Amino acid sequence: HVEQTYLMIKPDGIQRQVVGEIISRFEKRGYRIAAMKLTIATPAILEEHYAEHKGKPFLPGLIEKMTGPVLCMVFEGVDVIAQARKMMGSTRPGEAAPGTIRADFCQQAGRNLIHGSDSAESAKREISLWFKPEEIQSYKLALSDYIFE
Amino acid sequence: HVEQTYLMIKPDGIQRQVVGEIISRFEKRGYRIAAMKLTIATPAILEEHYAEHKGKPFLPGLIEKMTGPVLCMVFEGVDVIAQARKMMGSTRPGEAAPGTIRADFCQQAGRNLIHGSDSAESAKREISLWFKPEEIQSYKLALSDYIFE
Amino acid sequence: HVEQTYLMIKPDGIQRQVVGEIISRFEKRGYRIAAMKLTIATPAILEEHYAEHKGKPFLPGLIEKMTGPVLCMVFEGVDVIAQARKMMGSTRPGEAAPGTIRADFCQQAGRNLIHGSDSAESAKREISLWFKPEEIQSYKLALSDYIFE
Amino acid sequence: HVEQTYLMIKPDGIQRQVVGEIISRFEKRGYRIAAMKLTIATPAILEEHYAEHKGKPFLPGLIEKMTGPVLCMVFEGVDVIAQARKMMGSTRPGEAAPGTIRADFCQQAGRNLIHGSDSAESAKREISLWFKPEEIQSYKLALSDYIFE
Amino acid sequence: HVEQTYLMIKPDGIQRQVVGEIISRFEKRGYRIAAMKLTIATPAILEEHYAEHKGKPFLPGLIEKMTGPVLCMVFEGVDVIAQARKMMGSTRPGEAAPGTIRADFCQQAGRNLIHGSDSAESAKREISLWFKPEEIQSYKLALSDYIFE
Amino acid sequence: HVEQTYLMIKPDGIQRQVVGEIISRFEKRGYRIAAMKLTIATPAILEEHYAEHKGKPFLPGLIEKMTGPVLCMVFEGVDVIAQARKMMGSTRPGEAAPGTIRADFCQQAGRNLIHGSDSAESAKREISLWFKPEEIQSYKLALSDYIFE
Ligand SMILES: Nc1nc2c(ncn2[C@@H]2O[C@H](COP(=O)(O)O)[C@@H](O)[C@H]2O)c(=O)[nH]1
Ligand SMILES: Nc1nc2c(ncn2[C@@H]2O[C@H](COP(=O)(O)O)[C@@H](O)[C@H]2O)c(=O)[nH]1
Ligand SMILES: Nc1nc2c(ncn2[C@@H]2O[C@H](COP(=O)(O)O)[C@@H](O)[C@H]2O)c(=O)[nH]1
Ligand SMILES: Nc1nc2c(ncn2[C@@H]2O[C@H](COP(=O)(O)O)[C@@H](O)[C@H]2O)c(=O)[nH]1
Ligand SMILES: Nc1nc2c(ncn2[C@@H]2O[C@H](COP(=O)(O)O)[C@@H](O)[C@H]2O)c(=O)[nH]1
Ligand SMILES: Nc1nc2c(ncn2[C@@H]2O[C@H](COP(=O)(O)O)[C@@H](O)[C@H]2O)c(=O)[nH]1
Ligand SMILES: [Mg+2]
Ligand SMILES: [Mg+2]
Repeated sequence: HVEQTYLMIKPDGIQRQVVGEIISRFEKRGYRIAAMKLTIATPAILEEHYAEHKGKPFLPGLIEKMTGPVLCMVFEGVDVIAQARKMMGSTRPGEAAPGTIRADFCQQAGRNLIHGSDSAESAKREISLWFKPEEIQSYKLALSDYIFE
Repeated sequence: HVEQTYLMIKPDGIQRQVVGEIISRFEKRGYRIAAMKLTIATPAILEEHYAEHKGKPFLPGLIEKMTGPVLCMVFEGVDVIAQARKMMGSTRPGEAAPGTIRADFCQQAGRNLIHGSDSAESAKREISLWFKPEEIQSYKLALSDYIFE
Repeated sequence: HVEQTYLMIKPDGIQRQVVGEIISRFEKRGYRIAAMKLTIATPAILEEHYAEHKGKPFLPGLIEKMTGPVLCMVFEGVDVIAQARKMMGSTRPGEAAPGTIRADFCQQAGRNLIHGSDSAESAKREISLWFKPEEIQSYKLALSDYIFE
Repeated sequence: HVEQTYLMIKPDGIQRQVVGEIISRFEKRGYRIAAMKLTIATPAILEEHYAEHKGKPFLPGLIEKMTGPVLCMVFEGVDVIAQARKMMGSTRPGEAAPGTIRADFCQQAGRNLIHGSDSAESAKREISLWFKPEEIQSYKLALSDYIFE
Repeated sequence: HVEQTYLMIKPDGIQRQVVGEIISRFEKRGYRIAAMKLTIATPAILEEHYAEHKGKPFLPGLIEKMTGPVLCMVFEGVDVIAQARKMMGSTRPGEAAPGTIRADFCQQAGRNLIHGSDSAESAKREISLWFKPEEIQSYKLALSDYIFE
Repeated sequence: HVEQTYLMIKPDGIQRQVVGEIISRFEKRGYRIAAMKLTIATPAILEEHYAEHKGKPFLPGLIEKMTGPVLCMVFEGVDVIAQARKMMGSTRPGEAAPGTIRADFCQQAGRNLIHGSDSAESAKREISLWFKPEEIQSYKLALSDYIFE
């Protein structure tokens, strides 16, 4: 009854040195780290990640902002795809609810700290793009009996 | 002009070792600790606590999950019965607002960390069930002039 | 593309010793401290600060509550006037959204920790009232490239 | 291989509203809450608590400062009697090591936030003074396999 | 029985946006903010501040690093001159004790976040240099009875 | 003038869900994340990691405790090998200084949350064991001018 979502800390999260705070927010709910890797995003991989936006006039500047260190992550939990989006908040930080990552940390959409999958189909596509199968780890949280009903 | 409400940290709050964090959230608003007791909740007392659910099909499992260590608490403040419910958030953590206890810590309704009274009537009944009158402590917060208008 | 707002920690924020926590919430979004000054507010400056309420029955007691230590602040950021208001929350803490300053720290409107300008015109007026131009400091945040689009 | 120690938050800890923060420090090490009770300490019980200081010139003032709300606590862990003393720090906050409770929160010995048992013998005596045996709760922490070797 | 010390957040503390965290550490002990002002340090004022080091070969680069925004502060407390130095930790962060500001935040002496007076004579000299008399505020903390013995 | 050290969060750090808190402690000093990978440690790689203990009676049980999820990390900074060891604290949590990871989170050596390289030679060896060169990411922190001399 759990699912997995792809979450990626963008270069502003790395450079503002809030990686640990971001991870703690997801651990706090008992979400399980199933995969985690630091890499440097490149244009070719970002073009695939943002394939839906191919040709749009904002894409080159988006790719420029995203070319940098990122933390690739997979978290597992109940309804975690939708819940992670809720926790990140609106794309535009000024519209995001107090208590969300983007409202608490950010000002503008082009520097909004973190990416998360928007659907089950996107999560599968994004996890496959950024991770190899060996990098997804299967284990059980010891506090499961107190996290899940 | 203040009220008192009954708040109970459920066994998942004890076992996940977030008792202090929960207490701090209520202290942060200048709510006063009027009573506090660790006990182990048993089926007979839980039957009385959940008396409104007598006969319902979910009550046996509810009593099972709640059989365990709990922290019984009474907090005092302006409108604290309704306000503590707002702070806990929706019964379902997935529906609760970011910034609430259940949204920040939990995933499912059956493991949602904390109980709080839903009304003046329930608060009076619940305080009387879990505490003797001699366990309720009266004192004044030194910062009262800066908390209350 | 940034603006500046006037934020003032009221005597209750000073006395409850949460100045640092308040400042940290604005720093966390990459808002820039452009001015900061501890002073003891006088009725004379408070009458002008609250000029919009001249002749109202609540004004004498309001000035009385505010005659004490305050931290005058100017913060700079994108949309910071409206955003700081959002972060403070509703005037009445009980109506404010979880995750806002007033909801997280306070109980009643008369002791709601902080003031922030309510509009661009009010911000200009309030900054000029509490600060001389030579007290407003211009510098660039080193993380600007990761905060702004 | 575990021990139990008596820890008491003194009236300054209650009044400064740092109870949760104190509890969190002990929970953070995987120490188990075995008992917890808010009460108001009275001279007669404090006379027994401080029996070793019978007849000393400072005892009357010590009893006066301690007359007030307190949080009685029992924590269980490996070597927890000595370890809780290390965590509290020196009696004089000005001599206590950074990172200890008294160094982080306090200024003077007479307002040093917290009491903890100084030995196995004192722990047994103090637990018996402030708690009846039926108030001491036995349960196992779900994360025991990752806390204890 | 209290004294006052001059503490100054250096430009790295401003630019790393840890001002609020620094202030919170001193508020946590019940130290009173007696003065606070943001300014931009200039070579002429820094030459007076660092007058003891006139002519030394490191001074020009020190002044270069310190030319930037700073937060001037006066904190009041028992033994606060010595205690603030202890809380900052060793000049060289690698030698500073865990739990001190410099150990927790910094790497090298040339970027060690904060300055504090080394003596009563230095505190008077530094407070006079960076503050006007009007900027030092006299008021009493409401929690005094629980901070001071 | 910086170096790199190998830091590994052990299965207890994963299961107690304090990964974010651990990372934040190193980020707080301006240490740079150069590599990061979640994996499940195998006896084969653990035998090599712990090669210095081949033939000792504790090694089988050590490998057993460590066969589980781990977060492999490389952090970069001035003197970071020795400094990270200082931040971890003594092997035995009860001997570790307050404010260190082991003293703040742990009770016993066999469950002490984290591993760090003990020397420059061990760091080079351990980085090479757990990471391929292509996994080590080179980038500059935008705050470098405020972190380094
Ligand atoms: N599965 C499950 N559902 C619950 C539990 N507690 C409440 N619910 C359900 O959650 C819904 C939302 O709760 P409400 O927001 O109405 O208090 C209710 O209609 C109830 O059926 C629980 O412990 N487990
Ligand atoms: N349907 C359903 N409702 C529940 C369950 N547990 C609790 N509830 C509802 O949620 C309310 C809040 O639960 P409490 O926090 O008091 O345990 C209860 O008073 C009851 O109305 C459950 O297992 N199933
Ligand atoms: N009715 C009423 N409104 C107030 C009072 N204090 C503040 N307000 C309202 O809230 C706004 C915020 O002003 P602040 O007091 O936060 O600087 C005021 O401009 C006014 O509209 C009060 O005592 N009574
Ligand atoms: N003024 C004052 N001194 C105290 C208090 N408690 C302990 N002391 C003193 O502080 C010294 C240091 O305490 P120790 O570190 O020996 O436990 C003792 O010799 C004792 O005289 C207190 O509440 N007030
Ligand atoms: N001289 C002195 N010692 C004190 C005073 N209060 C406490 N102490 C000492 O400090 C120890 C720890 O104090 P507690 O935390 O138990 O109140 C006491 O057992 C006693 O030895 C005081 O007012 N004066
Ligand atoms: N005697 C003993 N020493 C150990 C044990 N585990 C770790 N150590 C020591 O502590 C060091 C840290 O290794 P770690 O286990 O933290 O990766 C080891 O290289 C070894 O010196 C153990 O089970 N027994
Ligand atoms: Mg306002
Ligand atoms: Mg090690």
